[PDB]
Amino acid sequence: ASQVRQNYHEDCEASINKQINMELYASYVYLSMAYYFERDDVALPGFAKFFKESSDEEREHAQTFMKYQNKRGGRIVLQQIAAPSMQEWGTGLEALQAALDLEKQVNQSLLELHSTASGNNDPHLTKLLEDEYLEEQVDSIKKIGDMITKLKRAGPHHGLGEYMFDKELN
Amino acid sequence: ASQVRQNYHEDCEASINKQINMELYASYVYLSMAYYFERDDVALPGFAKFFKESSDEEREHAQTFMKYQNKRGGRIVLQQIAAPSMQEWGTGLEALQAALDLEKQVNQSLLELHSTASGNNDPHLTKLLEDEYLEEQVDSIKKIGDMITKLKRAGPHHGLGEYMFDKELN
Amino acid sequence: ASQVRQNYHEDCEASINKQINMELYASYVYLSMAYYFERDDVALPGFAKFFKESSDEEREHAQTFMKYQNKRGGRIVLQQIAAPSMQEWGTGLEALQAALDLEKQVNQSLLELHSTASGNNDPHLTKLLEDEYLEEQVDSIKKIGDMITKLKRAGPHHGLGEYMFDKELN
Amino acid sequence: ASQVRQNYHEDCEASINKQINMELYASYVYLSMAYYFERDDVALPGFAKFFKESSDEEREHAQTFMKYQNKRGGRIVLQQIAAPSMQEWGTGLEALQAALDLEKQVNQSLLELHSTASGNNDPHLTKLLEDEYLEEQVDSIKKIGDMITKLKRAGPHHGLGEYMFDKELN
Ligand SMILES: [Fe+3]
Ligand SMILES: [Fe+3]
Ligand SMILES: [Fe+3]
Ligand SMILES: [Fe+3]
Ligand code: NI
Ligand code: NI
Ligand code: NI
Ligand code: NI
Repeated sequence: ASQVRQNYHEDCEASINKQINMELYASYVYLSMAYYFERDDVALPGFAKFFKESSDEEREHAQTFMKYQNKRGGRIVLQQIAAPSMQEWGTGLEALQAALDLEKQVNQSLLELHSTASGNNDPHLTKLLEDEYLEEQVDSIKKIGDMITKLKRAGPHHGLGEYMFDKELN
Repeated sequence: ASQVRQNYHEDCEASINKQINMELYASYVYLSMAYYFERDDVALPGFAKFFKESSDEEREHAQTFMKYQNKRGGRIVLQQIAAPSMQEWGTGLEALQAALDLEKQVNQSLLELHSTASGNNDPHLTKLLEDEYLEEQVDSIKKIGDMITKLKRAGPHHGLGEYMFDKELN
Repeated sequence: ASQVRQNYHEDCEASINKQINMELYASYVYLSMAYYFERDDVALPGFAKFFKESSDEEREHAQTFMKYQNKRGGRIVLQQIAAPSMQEWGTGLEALQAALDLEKQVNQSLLELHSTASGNNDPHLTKLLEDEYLEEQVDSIKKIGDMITKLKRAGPHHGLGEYMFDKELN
Repeated sequence: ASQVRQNYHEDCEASINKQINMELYASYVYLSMAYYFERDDVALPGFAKFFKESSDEEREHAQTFMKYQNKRGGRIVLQQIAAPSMQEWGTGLEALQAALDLEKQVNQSLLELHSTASGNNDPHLTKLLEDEYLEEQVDSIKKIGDMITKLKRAGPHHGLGEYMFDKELN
């Protein structure tokens, strides 16, 4: 085994590899949304910028797990990254609602990761998940929830409301 | 009695203690409104900021009466602060209308304080009430009145008008 | 339920609402002490400044729980804030000893909050309590303990010792 | 009569002339105290500085009434300034207690001036007394009261307490 490995269970190492793929996939989904909103027949530059940032952050999130894997002495195994579930995302509200549910799906995965780490008495992994992932995930879900509510107030259907709300995201 | 006390009637000292509690209560009401508007299903950041500032100011107003009480040689007596009348405040217009009526209720109390001070020939207390409270109260009522009118013009019902008007408060 | 709510148990949401009230109450107690020490017949400006800062911090502590409640999708319920247990606090030592016991009462409540969060497998809430409350609480108790010891050394009874020790707090 | 005089009653003009003399007298008393505390066998430089400032302020207070007299069209009449009641003032506490009672004697005179102005429907004179005299007088009495309390705590009798308290006034 690795000269550095200590108190690092095989199940946590495997779950990290799965979470790496999930972060890469979320990054890919947000990249799809980002350039969907730059289409000449969608033209929502604020939504495009918002999802491009989210795509970059999820790719950073995946790399933090990869660095973590190496730091604990595990071995990174990369799988294929699935095509995004959709290729057209509808209106801003429908993309936000899809993002909201993706984020809660990732949050579920992270809490199950924490349960695995807690069950194998790995306080270093539980600290990583609390400090770097579960905190950011709850804030993202709250931010998206706020945005959904604001967009519903401004007018969620392809109209002046969506046009004005898009400026708030720029 | 206090070595500093002079021309300070027991009725004014008692009315100040009542006004302290009323200011603390108004502060609590505005704190309730402030974090009501930060709910993921309300998401009016401008209203939230407006009421958070008002909550801070009313707590400052209470402390100015407490300093005043001590300066005149009276004794501060603190009572319980009642729960806010409501826990959900509806739309922006309904919160502003509730704030407008709270502010005029506080103004009434202050004018009655002035009548007590004037009836006991306390020009120092009448000067405090005119310079530090009655001036600020009239300006607050005018500001809130302006806002109510502006929000009714922009569209008071959970729509684009309320969304845009909220940006003016940010 | 809230679009953002996830892994947030009803018992934690209710305990947070109770802790909000306790923080508001501690803030009120420290406000009472603060302006007690600005009385013309007490005149301990250092103690007054120390308790005024503590009052501000406890009000900030309550707002962090309110933001937290909203972030997790719970609903803030505000109750009345009880009058402070006393209206006169004696000497500096007696106020510090009262503060010490209030702080350990709040610490007990927070550790029980952590037990509730830990029993419902809420690592996000346990992280909040460890990072933002239990750390600050232990440091506050140590600081107050140091001060009590220093004041007993300098001379705790209404004398030169209390007068000099008060300058250290300014 | 004066080309500028308007709504200025003879009783207010006469009472202002009396208050001018009282301010000049208080200034003289504080000058006596100031150089009493610079005696080689008293040597309280902090008390000396405190009373020298108070002497300067009371002389400024007298000149503000003189400017006021001229502004309203009255005529300044200056009387003799009595010798200070004492020539030796004892300890710091005894000088502060004498100052406290002089300040409340001046405050009484000012409130009676306000009653004269209010009885003759002179809102300009009542504004002067509230804004420039009654406000400063209450703050001075509170400050002196605080100092008396602090000096009694530190030790009012010719000892280390008075020596240390004197440094706070420097
Ligand atoms: Fe992520
Ligand atoms: Fe107010
Ligand atoms: Fe706290
Ligand atoms: Fe004066
Ligand atoms: Ni639609
Ligand atoms: Ni409506
Ligand atoms: Ni004692
Ligand atoms: Ni003596």
